[PDB]
Amino acid sequence: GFPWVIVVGVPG
Amino acid sequence: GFPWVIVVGVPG
Amino acid sequence: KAGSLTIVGTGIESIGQMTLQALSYIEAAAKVFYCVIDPATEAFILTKNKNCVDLYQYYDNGKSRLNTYTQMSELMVREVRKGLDVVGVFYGHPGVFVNPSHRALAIAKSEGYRARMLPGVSAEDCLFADLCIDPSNPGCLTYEASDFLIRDRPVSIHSHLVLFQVGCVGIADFNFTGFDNNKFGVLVDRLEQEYGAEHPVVHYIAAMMPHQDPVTDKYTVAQLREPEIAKRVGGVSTFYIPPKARKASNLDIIRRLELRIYPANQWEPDVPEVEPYRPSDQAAIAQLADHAPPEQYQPLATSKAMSDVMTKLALDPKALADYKADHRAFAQSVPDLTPQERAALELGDSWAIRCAMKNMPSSLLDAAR
Amino acid sequence: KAGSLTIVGTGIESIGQMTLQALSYIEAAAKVFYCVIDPATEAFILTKNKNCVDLYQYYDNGKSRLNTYTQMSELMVREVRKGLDVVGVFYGHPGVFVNPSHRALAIAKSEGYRARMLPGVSAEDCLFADLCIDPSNPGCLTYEASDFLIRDRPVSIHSHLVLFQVGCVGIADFNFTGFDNNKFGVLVDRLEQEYGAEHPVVHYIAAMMPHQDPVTDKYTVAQLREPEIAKRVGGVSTFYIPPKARKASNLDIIRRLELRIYPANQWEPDVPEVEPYRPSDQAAIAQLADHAPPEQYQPLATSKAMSDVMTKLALDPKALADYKADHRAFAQSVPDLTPQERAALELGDSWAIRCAMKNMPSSLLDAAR
Ligand SMILES: Nc1ncnc2c1ncn2[C@@H]1O[C@H](CSCC[C@H](N)C(=O)O)[C@@H](O)[C@H]1O
Ligand SMILES: Nc1ncnc2c1ncn2[C@@H]1O[C@H](CSCC[C@H](N)C(=O)O)[C@@H](O)[C@H]1O
Repeated sequence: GFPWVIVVGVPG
Repeated sequence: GFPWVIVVGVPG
Repeated sequence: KAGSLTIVGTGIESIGQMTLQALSYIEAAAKVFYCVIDPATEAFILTKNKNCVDLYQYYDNGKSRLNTYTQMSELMVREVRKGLDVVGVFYGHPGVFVNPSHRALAIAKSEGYRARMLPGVSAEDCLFADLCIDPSNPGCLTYEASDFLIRDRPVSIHSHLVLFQVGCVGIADFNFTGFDNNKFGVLVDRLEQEYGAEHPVVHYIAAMMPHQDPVTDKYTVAQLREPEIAKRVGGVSTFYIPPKARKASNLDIIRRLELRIYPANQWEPDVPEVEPYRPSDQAAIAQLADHAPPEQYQPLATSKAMSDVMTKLALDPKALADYKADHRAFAQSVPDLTPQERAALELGDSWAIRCAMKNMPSSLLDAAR
Repeated sequence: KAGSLTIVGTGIESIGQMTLQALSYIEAAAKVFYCVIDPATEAFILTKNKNCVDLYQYYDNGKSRLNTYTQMSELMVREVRKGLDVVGVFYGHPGVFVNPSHRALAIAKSEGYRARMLPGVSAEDCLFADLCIDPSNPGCLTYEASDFLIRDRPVSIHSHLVLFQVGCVGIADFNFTGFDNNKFGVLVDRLEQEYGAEHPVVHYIAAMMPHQDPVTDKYTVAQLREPEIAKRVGGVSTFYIPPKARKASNLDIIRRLELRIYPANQWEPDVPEVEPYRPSDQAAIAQLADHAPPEQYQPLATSKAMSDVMTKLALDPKALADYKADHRAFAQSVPDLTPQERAALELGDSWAIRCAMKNMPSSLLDAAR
């Protein structure tokens, strides 16, 4: 059921 | 004291 | 100086992929901050420590993840500055595609506090287990999907490719009902350019719960444009792109060194069948009949007392802190130890412990200086 | 059909880096085969199961490792064919630079037996924790040192490089008193060619024992020719080669997507100092004062009974086997469950379990179909 636990992002 | 437990080798 | 930060991992699959050291550090912590996905893992953690805070609540719809990550990182560092032993908990490996852990430790370190990351089982660790591949053969390139696109990072058609965060191409923010991943097609274009329309791409999702099966669905690069297929990719989707070809061996390097292995990589296209039981395999197995341990092989020869104390040091961070502060003091006080066991503890080094725990052959010892 | 093979890992550091699922699978096994380095880990394993065999005894001086690996792989498969539930145990991750695990599973699978690898904490997992790096930033290339040389595998000066088995370049065999690693200079030549004499190389050895410190010694590529330095490399040595430069961002890809992070990689040469508390960081932290959990945030709201059973499924492979064979049967029989908890178990899917364990906002639910 759409799990979304993103713990990093890149330049933007 | 020189531990050596290599569990893979490559073509050779 | 008072105050420390230890970041640990839970692994990917619920509870069971947490290491013993992660669990013991959680129990010993003054204050725990966690970011996990499944609520059994969360409930498990709450049984282990009174003072937990869920970091997941610092995410929000339309809220940039950098904000969330600064906030997570600051909540941990603040309790460090109050002199507390703080444990941070992140799903998987706390340092693999995780900003706020590296962030909180670098801050803690730059202000002179004890600052440690314990490793854990990553999604890539799971990928290798579940898809039955070995990074070593034939090598591994690992990228965040968007960084891959934005800095035009080189692929190798002769080595494994692992792509994290394929479910949020270009997305700097967060939403509790996921995202469309409208820029997905952009990745699919880069893959076709580098590998080609027919080239295999494995959609990998590691089971999160003990009873569930992984997703290990192979698609063509071109199939990823079908809406029905593209929509199966989400926030916990990882892509594995196998090699397109074996790479010729180098003649010059073989000389200087004075010179397929089963099993084949099953996700590789036009992969030839590899024989398990070749002659050298059959000869290796025939030897088992008469096999004795070689002379220099050193059997375990230890005691319940030494076994118990070496377990305690690994599992009881209080036992470890005593030992770390005075080897000889600690050793003297452990009951039912042989002098050889006490001596090994007083020295601390791997050789001494091996000599005390193993029946060392007269041969190995000889080597010495 | 009767008989199964499960391969698990112990992690790198003694006992503590074993996962809970690894430990429970070892306890439940009919026959255990292990290949670990330190004897505390070995002694620990022997307390957990009666029927263990040390696979380390199938190594020998001058004996080709392929022979050893075929022999290890066959000893496991044979007990599988007798109808037994066999657990193999390898240090670290049982599938990361490990032939005999992949070998034994592919054989077990090709003869129609249940065949599973559980992931574990690899040396690369430890490397990331101990050297404070993240594969994601700026990407990771991982190779076996000799395969790197022999197939002339491409490096990226803009991404992390990890080299396993730098202590046995060109060596197909084994020796209980290690090796000279005479072909080491060959690797050092390849590194200078690709990175240059002054470029940093980190000599990484993860602490094996709880009380020990890692080796994280930086050298120049040129320093690796000094005999005193080269001789410190051994069978458990891994090299980390940081990037030489940040890679320019791509103008074209930024457009299609409609568009340093702290901390800096400390092993990178001429690395600029990165500010932790920039404005957006200061603004993110100011928000903490008035922060409430967002509406769509879903707090844990579960019971001791549901917590206990979800823990059992993760930690008790017998509990799991019942559940896997009949969800509804298993759920009916668990005591002190609410209907909502029983229902979630009967369905098995992550959403139902999340609804039963979390206080879901009216919003998230709405999404539905
Ligand atoms: N169950 C799962 N199966 C596959 N990939 C997963 C996963 N859970 C997380 N990931 C990967 O991890 C990304 C988030 S980044 C966090 C990674 C985590 N620290 C780890 O150790 O793996 C996801 O976008 C996906 O690429
Ligand atoms: N303590 C340690 N520190 C650093 N690298 C290590 C290590 N123990 C093993 N390795 C690496 O692993 C190689 C053997 S291959 C076995 C790897 C193991 N399955 C894992 O999960 O990591 C060594 O040559 C070295 O490159």
